[PDB]
Amino acid sequence: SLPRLGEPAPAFEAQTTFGPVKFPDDFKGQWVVLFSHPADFTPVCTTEFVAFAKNYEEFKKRNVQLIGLSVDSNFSHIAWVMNIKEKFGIEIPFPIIADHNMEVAKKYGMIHPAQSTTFTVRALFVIDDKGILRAMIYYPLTTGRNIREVIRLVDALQTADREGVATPADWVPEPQTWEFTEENTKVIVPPPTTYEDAVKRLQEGYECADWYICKKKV
Amino acid sequence: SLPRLGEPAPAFEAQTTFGPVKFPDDFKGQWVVLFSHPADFTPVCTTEFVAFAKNYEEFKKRNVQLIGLSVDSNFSHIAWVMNIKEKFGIEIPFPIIADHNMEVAKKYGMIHPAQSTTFTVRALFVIDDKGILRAMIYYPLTTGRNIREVIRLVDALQTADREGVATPADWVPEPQTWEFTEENTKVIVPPPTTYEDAVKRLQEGYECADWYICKKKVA
Amino acid sequence: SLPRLGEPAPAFEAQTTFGPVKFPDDFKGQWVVLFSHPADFTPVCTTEFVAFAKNYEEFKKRNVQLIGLSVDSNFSHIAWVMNIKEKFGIEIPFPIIADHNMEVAKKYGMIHPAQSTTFTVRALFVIDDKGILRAMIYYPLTTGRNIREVIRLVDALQTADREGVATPADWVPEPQTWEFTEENTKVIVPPPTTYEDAVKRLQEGYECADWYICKKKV
Amino acid sequence: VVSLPRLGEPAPAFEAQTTFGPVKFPDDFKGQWVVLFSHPADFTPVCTTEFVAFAKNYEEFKKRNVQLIGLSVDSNFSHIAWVMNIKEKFGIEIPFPIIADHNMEVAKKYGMIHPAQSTTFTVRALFVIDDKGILRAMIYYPLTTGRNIREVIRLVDALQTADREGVATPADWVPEPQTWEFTEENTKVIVPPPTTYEDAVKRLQEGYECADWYICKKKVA
Amino acid sequence: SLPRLGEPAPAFEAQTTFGPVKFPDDFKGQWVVLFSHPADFTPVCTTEFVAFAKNYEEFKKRNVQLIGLSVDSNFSHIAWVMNIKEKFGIEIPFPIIADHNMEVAKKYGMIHPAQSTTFTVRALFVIDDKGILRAMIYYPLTTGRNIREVIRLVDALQTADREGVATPADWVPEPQTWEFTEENTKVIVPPPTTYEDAVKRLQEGYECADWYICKKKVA
Amino acid sequence: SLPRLGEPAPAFEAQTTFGPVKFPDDFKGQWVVLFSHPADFTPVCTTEFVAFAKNYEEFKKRNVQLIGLSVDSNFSHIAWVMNIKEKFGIEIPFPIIADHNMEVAKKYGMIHPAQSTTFTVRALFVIDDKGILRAMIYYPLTTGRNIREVIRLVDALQTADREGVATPADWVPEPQTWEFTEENTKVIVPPPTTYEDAVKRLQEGYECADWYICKKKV
Amino acid sequence: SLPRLGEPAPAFEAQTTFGPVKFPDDFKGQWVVLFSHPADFTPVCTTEFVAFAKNYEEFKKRNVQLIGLSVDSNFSHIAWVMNIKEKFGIEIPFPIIADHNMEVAKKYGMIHPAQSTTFTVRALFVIDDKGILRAMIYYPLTTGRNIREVIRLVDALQTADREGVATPADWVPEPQTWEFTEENTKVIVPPPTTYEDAVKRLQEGYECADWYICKKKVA
Amino acid sequence: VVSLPRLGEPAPAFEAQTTFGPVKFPDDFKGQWVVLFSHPADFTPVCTTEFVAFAKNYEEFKKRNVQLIGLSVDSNFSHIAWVMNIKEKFGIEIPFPIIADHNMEVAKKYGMIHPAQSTTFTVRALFVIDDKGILRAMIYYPLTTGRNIREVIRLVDALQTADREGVATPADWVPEPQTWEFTEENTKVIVPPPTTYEDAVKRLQEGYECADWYICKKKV
Amino acid sequence: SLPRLGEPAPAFEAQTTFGPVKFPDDFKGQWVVLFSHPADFTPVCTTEFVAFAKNYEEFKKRNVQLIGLSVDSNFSHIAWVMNIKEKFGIEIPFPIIADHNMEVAKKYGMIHPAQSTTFTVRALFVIDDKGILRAMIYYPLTTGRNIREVIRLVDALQTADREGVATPADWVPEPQTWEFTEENTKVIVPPPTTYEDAVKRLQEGYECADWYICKKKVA
Repeated sequence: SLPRLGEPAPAFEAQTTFGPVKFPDDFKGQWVVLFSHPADFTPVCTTEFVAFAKNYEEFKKRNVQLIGLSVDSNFSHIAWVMNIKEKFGIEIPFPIIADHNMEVAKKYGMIHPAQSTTFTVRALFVIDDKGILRAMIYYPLTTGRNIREVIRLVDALQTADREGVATPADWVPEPQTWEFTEENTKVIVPPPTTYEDAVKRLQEGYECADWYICKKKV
Repeated sequence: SLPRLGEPAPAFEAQTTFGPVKFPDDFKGQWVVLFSHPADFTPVCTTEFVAFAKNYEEFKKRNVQLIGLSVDSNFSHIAWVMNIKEKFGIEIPFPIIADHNMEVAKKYGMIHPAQSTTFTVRALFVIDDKGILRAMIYYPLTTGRNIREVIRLVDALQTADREGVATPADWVPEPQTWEFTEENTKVIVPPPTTYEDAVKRLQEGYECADWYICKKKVA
Repeated sequence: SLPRLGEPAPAFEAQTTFGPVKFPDDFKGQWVVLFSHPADFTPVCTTEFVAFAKNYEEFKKRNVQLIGLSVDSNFSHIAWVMNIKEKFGIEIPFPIIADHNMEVAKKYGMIHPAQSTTFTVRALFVIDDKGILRAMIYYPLTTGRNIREVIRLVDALQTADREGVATPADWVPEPQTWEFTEENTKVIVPPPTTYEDAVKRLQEGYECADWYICKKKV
Repeated sequence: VVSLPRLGEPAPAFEAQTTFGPVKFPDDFKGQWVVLFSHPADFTPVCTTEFVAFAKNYEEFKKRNVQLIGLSVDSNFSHIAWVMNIKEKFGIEIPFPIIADHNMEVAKKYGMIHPAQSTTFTVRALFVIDDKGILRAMIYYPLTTGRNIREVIRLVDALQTADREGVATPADWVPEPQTWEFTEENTKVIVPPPTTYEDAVKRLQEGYECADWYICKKKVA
Repeated sequence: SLPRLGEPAPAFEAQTTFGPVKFPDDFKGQWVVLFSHPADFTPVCTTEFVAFAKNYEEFKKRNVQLIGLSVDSNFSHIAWVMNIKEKFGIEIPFPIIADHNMEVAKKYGMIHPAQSTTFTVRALFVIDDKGILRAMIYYPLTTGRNIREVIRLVDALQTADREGVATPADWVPEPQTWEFTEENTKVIVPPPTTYEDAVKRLQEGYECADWYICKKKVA
Repeated sequence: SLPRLGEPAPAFEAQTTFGPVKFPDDFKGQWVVLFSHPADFTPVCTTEFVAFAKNYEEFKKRNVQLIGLSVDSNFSHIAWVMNIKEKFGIEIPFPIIADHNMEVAKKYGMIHPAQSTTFTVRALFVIDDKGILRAMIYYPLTTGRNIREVIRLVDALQTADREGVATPADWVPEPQTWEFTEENTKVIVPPPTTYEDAVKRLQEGYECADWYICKKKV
Repeated sequence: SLPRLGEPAPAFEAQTTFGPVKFPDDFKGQWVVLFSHPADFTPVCTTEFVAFAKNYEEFKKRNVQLIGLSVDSNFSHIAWVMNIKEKFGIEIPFPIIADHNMEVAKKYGMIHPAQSTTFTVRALFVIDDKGILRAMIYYPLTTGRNIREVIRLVDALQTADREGVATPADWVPEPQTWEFTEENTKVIVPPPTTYEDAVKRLQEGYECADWYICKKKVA
Repeated sequence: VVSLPRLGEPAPAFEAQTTFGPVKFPDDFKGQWVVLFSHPADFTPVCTTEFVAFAKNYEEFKKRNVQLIGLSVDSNFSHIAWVMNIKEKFGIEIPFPIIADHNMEVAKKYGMIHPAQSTTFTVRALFVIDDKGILRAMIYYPLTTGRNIREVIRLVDALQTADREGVATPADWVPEPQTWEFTEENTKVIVPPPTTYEDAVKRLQEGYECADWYICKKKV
Repeated sequence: SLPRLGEPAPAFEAQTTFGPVKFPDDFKGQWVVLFSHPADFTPVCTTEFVAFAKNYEEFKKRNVQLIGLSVDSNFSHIAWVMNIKEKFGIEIPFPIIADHNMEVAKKYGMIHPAQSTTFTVRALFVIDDKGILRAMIYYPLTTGRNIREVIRLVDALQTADREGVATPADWVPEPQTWEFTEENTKVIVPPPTTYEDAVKRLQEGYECADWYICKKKVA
């Protein structure tokens, strides 16, 4: 079903890479960006986690707790975070929910069967300091999210609350430039789904940080 | 429910690290050892996978297809197989089922809620070349299995079928000795459950091949 | 149905060769290996009872109470224990439940109708000192169990509880050797099912301790 | 349940394993009279004395075209072991089949389970069935009390004479004058069998006349 | 249904040749042999009543109350006892229940429709001094009972209770001989069912004490 | 329920002292006087059977088939007829139904529970040559019937049919006198209900033809 | 339904030629002969009423209250009693119930539809001094009753109660003779059913006291 | 129920016994007008005066093609006895049939039973039914109150005139000028009839003008 | 359903040409003649209202309150009374109920659908001083009522109550003659049902007091 804007975010308790969480009660007084990703050790997800990690202080100074979610186990989460540290030198600084039985995913409408009957889509929810769902995004499995738009959305909602205003199309709090570089143009090869293919993938001439994350340009 | 001995093993189609499988149709004419493990990147499971892999030729010459299973995705499975290869020098030579939605696990009674509502226990099923369930074991999350007993069980079942006999307690096909060394006495530290604990775990002085698999001896 | 690992072992009261038992109330503070056998006066079962009996001190020193079970009467049980003492020189030192109406067997999933609608399979259950089911095995009618693996399983479970550890594949508490001899290679002739065949069986040239237990090599 | 089998109607049909192989009852014994009887448990003492008495009278039943067949809830392997035991301890080989009614299905069809007697064992039920498979007469004795084998023979004679001659038979009828002798040996009573292994070991040390742990006799002062 | 061994004998109130009875309450403290017979003025029945009457002291010294039962009226019962006294010189010394509407018969499983939808079979029940049903037999309409086996059964049950023992096959309390004479070989002609046949029956060459009880011998 | 005047008499098949009967198939073309009596070997009943037997030719010349009925067996019936022949010198010339299970009695409303739950009352039914119930009487256990009134009733019903007339109160076909003698004033001692009382009854000084039929005067 | 012998007679309240009655409350301590007749102004009924009236003292000396019943109104009843007095010289000395809506008749099973759906049959009930139904008869519309047998029945019932005895077949309290004369042999012509036929009936040469009561003799 | 019979609809059909034989109603009277009326009880006085008045006017109804027919819950044998009584006591022979409706089946169809009047007798109902079997008019008088026979005749004239000429008739309409005379005899009232035989005997000694025990007259 | 003689007349509250009425409570101690008429401005009805009005004193001296009723409105009632006064010189002296929704008409069985589904028939009810319904008549739409018979009926009912007597056929309290003159022989032309027909009716040569009431004589 459809999570409802302006109502308390669906409550849950779950294991995370930071320990157990009571959501959103454990984050009262903080804004929360809750997002989901289909699967540990898949490539778009890795680029999104790295981008969120690189922007962690941008969220922290906005009183935003980032928290990810997939249907993977907490042990797979830790392994993936370890892998990201090994292959990219970046340590994920925010918790990831282990939603094994899809109980949280279903509360948030994150399972779209034509996309996948087993993985979440790329859902993202902005939740305010009172636990109220404020905004949401549902991107498909193919398509990585825009992390700066998440920051802008948080800025827009916090400004609206603080000042009693609305924000127009394309609003930002101060003049700014979003640079997208040559690196932002590289596309992702869909990851291998067999071990034999994963071994072959590393020999196909792509730019691969690991078997599951290979880039090229279009 | 309890899967029933002497009845066809519950049929299923599943995704695996070797591609899709239609069970047991794809394995007619082969014996099958189907076993489950709670989670990729956990230590008892890793020691079991290495032991099965090292014993892969023992099963192959007995016309046994090994097939593992957990509720993890194939992407976790592949990463885990890569990790074991780097840390232990063995390439897992048998498929692992990605039973994402626990549909196969429930058909086999592999989910025991007091053990885990999300992970399978350490279940193992010996299935004959006709797809019939012949024997089964359910060990808990704490306790690694005895791979040589799985081989003995297969031998006993194959000998019973081939010769029209039964096999007594402690039966083996020829005299033999199962040696357990000092290496087999090391116990496993329960794996870390937070990333912070996983980083600290590697600094605690245990015998660790990776953050999730640290061993020690009892004193 | 499937007994549940980690939950209290299904409770029952039963008659045994040692008198009535209330399970698991009578065994609080002791580990219990409850196992079933299809039928008194059948050969695989006899070899297993002898093996358990020979290892009785191994179980006792581990605070384990052994307890057998079949659907036979207590009078059949006593006759069988008397027969084993006479033919093999060993006195069964542990109780056998007479589960005539299959009430306990069904609570433990011991009846697999394609194996037999009248006899239990070779089920075995490890139960801890608080009555919790810890592990279980289901072997078919053809196939005797591995008694040393039952002891190892007990050791691994007790070490796990005592030390707060897990045990790897093929774990033992100290280096050791399980020797299997030429005697362990003899197979069992399926027992006769008519009195005439039982009389003829003793004249067929096998190695027979009694009409129902004849061995040969393959 | 506990339903009474009906006299004059076909004996309740069943298929079962026996010490002689599988039986389809009563179809396999069509054209023969049948004495179907039950006993609570293999390796119990009154039962042994009854099986010995039936075995000793096997030719009396055979000459009357009577198939004896026993029944208990014990397995066929217990049955064979018990027949082996009787042969060794008494020198008598049981010459008729014993049904293994593992799950009490036959016992319930014949009203043989009386819960105040036992919820697990049959009582001492006995059924005379004619050559057309019709139930003709039946007896239900309790666990304590062995049956009278000569009265079973007399009952068969009386029913066969009734059928052959179109007559009824009076009280105490016999086909020819005869004397049923009961000797001093027939006065010995049975000590209730031990029900634990320890008690069975102790029972053999109590000074009785015991052919085996489960069958000890004495006289009543 | 089948009366249950080891349970209280089914209770009832009825008229008898000795007056009204509340069963088994009126005979508590005595053992009871309750038996049924299909019909007054029929021949096997007469021979059984005479045999029980002759053995009345054997039952009395064992604290046993004999009581018969049929679906005939009490007036038919008294008439039949009078007839037995007139024709045989024997006075029936125990009561006969008048179970006019088959209510008691049904409680004891005495009606077997393939035998008769109107008459009881030859049922007999041994009931102890506590009112518990101990043993029972069901003989068909053709076949008279064995009175000495009833006595032996009582002895065996009383000995079991008194001594805490079981009794073997063919047990007796003391050595003894049961003689069956030439007189015991006479068979019974099925009784006539019409008045004309009853008159003719007396001219057919049998040994008839009355129209309904004719004997002969067979080869 | 009350059998209905003017309607076919309830049909039945029954055993009798003359063999099986099918009512009304066997009696088409004959009038039928069906009557019941509570019990063989009881005194009022005996006096009634003797009176009907003595009047048998009166019924026969009127094309009337007499048929009695009680819930007693045919063996009791025959014994009672034999007894009546010996004590009174008359052979019952009409059949007696053995209505063992009260099925006919209930069809005819012959069971009145306050009188007896096991015996019929003194019911009598006149049935014509077409099987139609024409008249009925129900007397209690105490009170013998009037046999000449039964004959008168038949005459009146047959005259009505033959002549197309009705018959007045006290009608007879020709002048006549019903004599009742000193013998008709003797009353009946209620029969003994125990064997002991029956033996004593024969010693009490009444006018007794047998234990069950003793008379006196008032 | 058939009223039950030995049970209280069905209670009712009704209008009669003597005034209202409550049955059996009004007749406690008296015996009651309740009888019904199909219709006022019909001939058998008239002969029965005259016969009962002539025997009124015989009933009174036996503590018996006679009470008749038909479905006719009290006005028809009174007119009929007037007619009987003029034609036969007897005044009906007992009450007649006006059972307009057949409520009493139905309680007593007096309506037999094949006889009449509107008239009672010739039912008669003897009821004792405690209100208990003791005996009953049902004669058809064609056939007048026997009044002396009603008296004999009352005597037999009262003697049974008084003496604790039964009465045999054909019992009377003292020797006596029931005389039936030439007058008792005349039959009744079925009454006319139209006014025109009633006028013609009086001209047909029968022995007629009135249009509805004409007698003749047979052949 | 009970129902009001409905004006303008077929008169409720029935078959019944009458003093003239069986009738199938209103079927046997098709082509004739019918005056069906009920009376509580044979051998009661108001009813007798009404039957005499109808009998005396029988020719007036006959010439208007009207069949008179009475009805009560009394038996046909009571009916015949009552007509015989009227002939003996008054010299008048009832010339029309009387229905014997013992089981009130017809009475119920016509709403003739009013339990507060009587649960056993009909009231004084009267129904005019035309030659097509259609119910045209009805009146219900109580047990106390005899009917007006000339008003029944006038009602018949009015209905037949309406049908024949296609007109309506005003209040108090008659087909030709006429005079209805009521005499001194018409002023005598009726003593309610005795209901016990003893009272019926005593009634004849009370000094009234009694043609019979049930019909005694006096003046007010 | 038929209103019940001998019971309270169905109660109602209604508007009338004299104001609201509570029926029959407002007439306690008075007799009531309640009558209905199909429709204001129709001819038979007019003749009946004039006849009742002319006889109003006859009713008053008998303690009788006349009250009419139709389904027409009170404004149509008042208009019709005005019309009657203008065309006939008579003032209606009793109330007319306006029973617009037929509620009273249905309580009194005044709606006979084959006569009219919208108008009452010519019903009339005599109700005594206790509100008890005593007598009733139902005449059809074609046929005017007889006003003197209504008075005679009241006299007969009041005399019955006062004297404890019944009144015979054709009873009157004193000798008298009801004269019907030539004027009583004129019949009524059925009234026009369209405005056009009403205009044309006045040109047909009849004796018309108004468009709706035209009289003639018939041969």
